[PDB]
Amino acid sequence: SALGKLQDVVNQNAQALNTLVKQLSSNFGAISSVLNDILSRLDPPEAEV
Amino acid sequence: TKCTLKSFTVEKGIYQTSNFRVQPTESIVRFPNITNLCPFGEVFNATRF
Amino acid sequence: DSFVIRGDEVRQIAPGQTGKIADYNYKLPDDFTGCVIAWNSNNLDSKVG
Amino acid sequence: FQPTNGVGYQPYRVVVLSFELLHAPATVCGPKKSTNLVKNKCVNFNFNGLTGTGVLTESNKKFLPFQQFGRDIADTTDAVRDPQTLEILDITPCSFGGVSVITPGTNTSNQVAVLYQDVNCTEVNVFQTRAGCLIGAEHVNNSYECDIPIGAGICASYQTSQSIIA
Amino acid sequence: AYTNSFTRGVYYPDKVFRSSVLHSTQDLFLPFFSNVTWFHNPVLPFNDGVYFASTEKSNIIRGWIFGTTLDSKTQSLLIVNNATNVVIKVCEFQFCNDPFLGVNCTFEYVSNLREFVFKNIDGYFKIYSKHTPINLVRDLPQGFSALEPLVDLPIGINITRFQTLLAYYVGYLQPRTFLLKYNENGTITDAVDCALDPLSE
Ligand SMILES: *[C@@H]1O[C@H](CO)[C@@H](O)[C@H](O)[C@H]1NC(C)=O
Ligand SMILES: *[C@@H]1O[C@H](CO)[C@@H](O)[C@H](O)[C@H]1NC(C)=O
Ligand SMILES: *[C@@H]1O[C@H](CO)[C@@H](O)[C@H](O)[C@H]1NC(C)=O
Ligand SMILES: *[C@@H]1O[C@H](CO)[C@@H](O)[C@H](O)[C@H]1NC(C)=O
Ligand SMILES: *[C@@H]1O[C@H](CO)[C@@H](O)[C@H](O)[C@H]1NC(C)=O
Ligand SMILES: *[C@@H]1O[C@H](CO)[C@@H](O)[C@H](O)[C@H]1NC(C)=O
Ligand SMILES: *[C@@H]1O[C@H](CO)[C@@H](O)[C@H](O)[C@H]1NC(C)=O
Repeated sequence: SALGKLQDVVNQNAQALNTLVKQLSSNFGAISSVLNDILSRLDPPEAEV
Repeated sequence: TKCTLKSFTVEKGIYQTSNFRVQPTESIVRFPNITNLCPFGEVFNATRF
Repeated sequence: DSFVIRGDEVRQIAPGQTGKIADYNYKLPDDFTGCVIAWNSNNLDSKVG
Repeated sequence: FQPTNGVGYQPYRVVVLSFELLHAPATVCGPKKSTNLVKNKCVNFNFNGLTGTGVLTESNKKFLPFQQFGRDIADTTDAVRDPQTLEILDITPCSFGGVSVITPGTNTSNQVAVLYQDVNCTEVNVFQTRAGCLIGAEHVNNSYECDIPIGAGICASYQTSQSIIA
Repeated sequence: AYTNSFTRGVYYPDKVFRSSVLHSTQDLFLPFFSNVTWFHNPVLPFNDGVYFASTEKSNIIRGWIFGTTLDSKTQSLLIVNNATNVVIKVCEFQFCNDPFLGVNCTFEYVSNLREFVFKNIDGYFKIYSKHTPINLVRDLPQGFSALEPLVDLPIGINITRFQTLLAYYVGYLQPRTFLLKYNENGTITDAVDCALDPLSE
């Protein structure tokens, strides 16, 4: 743990990236977090929204 | 680089302009083995109607 | 653009619509800009036979 | 029915197929055949319920008899079970990377070099560096002060009849 | 009677592989150290899924009945293991007052401690199971073990009540959040109920 600071820096960055990646799994109000499913399932007028 | 920087002249340096991505050469679709055919034979081929 | 359809198909004359008329007869763009006007013409286009 | 009847009086067998769709789970679907699978090539794939783009490779994992889709730590699909062949395929997303353009100032010259970041030189006077594939740069042994940084200790610059060197 | 459900009732919530990962998922689980009813063929509710467990030395317990009325008025699941053959039917069976065995059909299929999890979500009847040896009579064994999925019936019949066909234990799922530990081999080796205690929180 003596080198904590350095390790800490690394840790923080990783978490950030992880969080960013996890944001791809959120629907943000859409019907599905997967873009391909929305494209293939809905008609263009609503798939656009 | 000229267009990505919006200028007709570029200073010395290294710039990022686009992304190289290999495109998928063809498509593949995989589903389980087709079994359990609906018994349409028992209907269309019945001996008595 | 002038033509004649049946009443049930009037809904199909609109951007982002599907069906017989929309798919195979007259297709508007999804970003269509303009007006659609439809009126019954039973007195004019119908015949006893 | 007598066999000597005219067609209008001869018997015809009729079958009426009705297709009912209720608010209950569907149990009658059509074949939805499949095709062959290819490995070591970038493909757009659609397995049982999932779709994606990537390269399918022979795996090293031991999926359970009931497991279908892998998953990495960051909720990303990692491996799949082929529905027909009982083999587990790793999904490695197809190669990609930035295309950096190393240039001396256009004032001096118009010759340039191209660095494809983090790829082998096979998938594109070629230099394979830890930063990627560099094209148009003459690789020399003599060391000099860094002018245009590339990465991993490699720098490029325009030097003497004159050309770009890394 | 009542018994403690120490750490039992954890089942693979899907068919997704994960290695050396701590995953947080919310679903219907059996709360840790809760009460489970202990019996030595009463009809019980099926609120939101049922965890069922049996200790056997002579194969007394045979099958299950699920439904709403189970009196030939509406379809009802009947699952029976006749001594070599597993049979599942969903006919509108007319049941007896005490349907014991000697000491309109829309689907039909034919094929110590045992744990099963039956639940019904969006018209799908998930049946998870697990078998293990045991040397104990008077109570459930303390320990951890995961239940794999065995059957996913597309039956679509909504269930409210169920009954057994023959000591066993019955517990009722609740909508809790759990943390599951997947080892390198894809199997669940430990779980933490996220609402059990401050330390688990
Ligand atoms: C699926 O069918 C192919 C031939 O069509 C056969 O080689 C393969 O073993 C079958 N798979 C299963 C799981 O039955
Ligand atoms: C009836 O039998 C014939 C063989 O003579 C076959 O070609 C046909 O597919 C059968 N009908 C159906 C509906 O399968
Ligand atoms: C371009 O190069 C010329 C020498 O030919 C020099 O006089 C001029 O200052 C340079 N301009 C810039 C912007 O570097
Ligand atoms: C690039 O080539 C090296 C050896 O030539 C190989 O080990 C490496 O896996 C290749 N890169 C990729 C992305 O496969
Ligand atoms: C650089 O030196 C290596 C040996 O250290 C030699 O193989 C290579 O050909 C040399 N390249 C140039 C451009 O001198
Ligand atoms: C089980 O029931 C007893 C009384 O019947 C009660 O005291 C106890 O709190 C219950 N267990 C739990 C976990 O609530
Ligand atoms: C995981 O499986 C491999 C073989 O599939 C086995 O050698 C290994 O012991 C297993 N891991 C554990 C912890 O048992």
